Amino acid sequence: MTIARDIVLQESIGKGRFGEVWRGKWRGEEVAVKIFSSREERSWFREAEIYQTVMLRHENILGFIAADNKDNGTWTQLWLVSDYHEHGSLFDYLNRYTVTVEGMIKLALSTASGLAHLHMEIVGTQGKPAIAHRDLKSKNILVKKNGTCCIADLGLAVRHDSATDTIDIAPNHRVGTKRYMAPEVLDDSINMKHFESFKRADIYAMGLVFWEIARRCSIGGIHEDYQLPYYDLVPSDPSVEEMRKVVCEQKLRPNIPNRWQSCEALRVMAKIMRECWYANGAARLTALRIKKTLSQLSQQEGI
Repeated sequence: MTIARDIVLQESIGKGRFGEVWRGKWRGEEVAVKIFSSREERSWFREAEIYQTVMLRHENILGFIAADNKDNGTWTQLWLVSDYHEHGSLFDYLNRYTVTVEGMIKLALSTASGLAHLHMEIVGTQGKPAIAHRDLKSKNILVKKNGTCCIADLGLAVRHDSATDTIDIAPNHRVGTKRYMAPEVLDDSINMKHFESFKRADIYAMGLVFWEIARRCSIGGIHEDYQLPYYDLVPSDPSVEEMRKVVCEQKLRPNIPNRWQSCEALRVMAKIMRECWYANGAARLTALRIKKTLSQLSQQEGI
């Protein structure tokens, strides 16, 4: 099996909420290593616990390898090892490149497939609880070499037991990225005693990610430049109050350009976005419904 002792760190590649991400080499293979200090044990353990959930593995969820410790002789580092994806985040990918219609659908479908897998409860002996992400954003999705996505940063996730109707942790309010917070999270009206609330807040965030991808879809050399959702309405590093005034009070959502109505795939994406963006979480599409719509679209396009 893969163990920390056999891994050599090569390059710093990112900073998580807590813990730094490194590219490393293990038995002639590149891996990603997230490193936490001893004082970040609760965060490291929670992430190891989520990643070790029964039946979690899916092509659109970051592939977990091992939770380990490494003692350098002075202090102990807590490690989480996972698959390495050279392209980095969907945010990085979208800033660097434009995508074709086929490219856009692959990114959106793979994101929705990963989310539907997290959200779905799988019954049976090797059963999987339903899981809500709570920090979905383009900076937390990684892009693979084949042009498909995988959801990363599962540290803030919440897991549900449907039989006893319980959540595995006592969740704190407004934990994620402010820019991507659902309206009910921004105005703290979210009912955190009902698990469906967390899945519905993830859907809103996915609609924002879909908008980021669609902007980069190039047809006849025509596309928009890269932007974060609400780039036109809030400052860089927005506060909860700044987001709340825009999303809850003024009821604004990222702008849907005119050029998206001319393309069938762009019309389907724009419709999904609007149906992720209702203020009431119960009115939103489910990740399963979105996966089904994008699967039919990919089939008709011959992707």
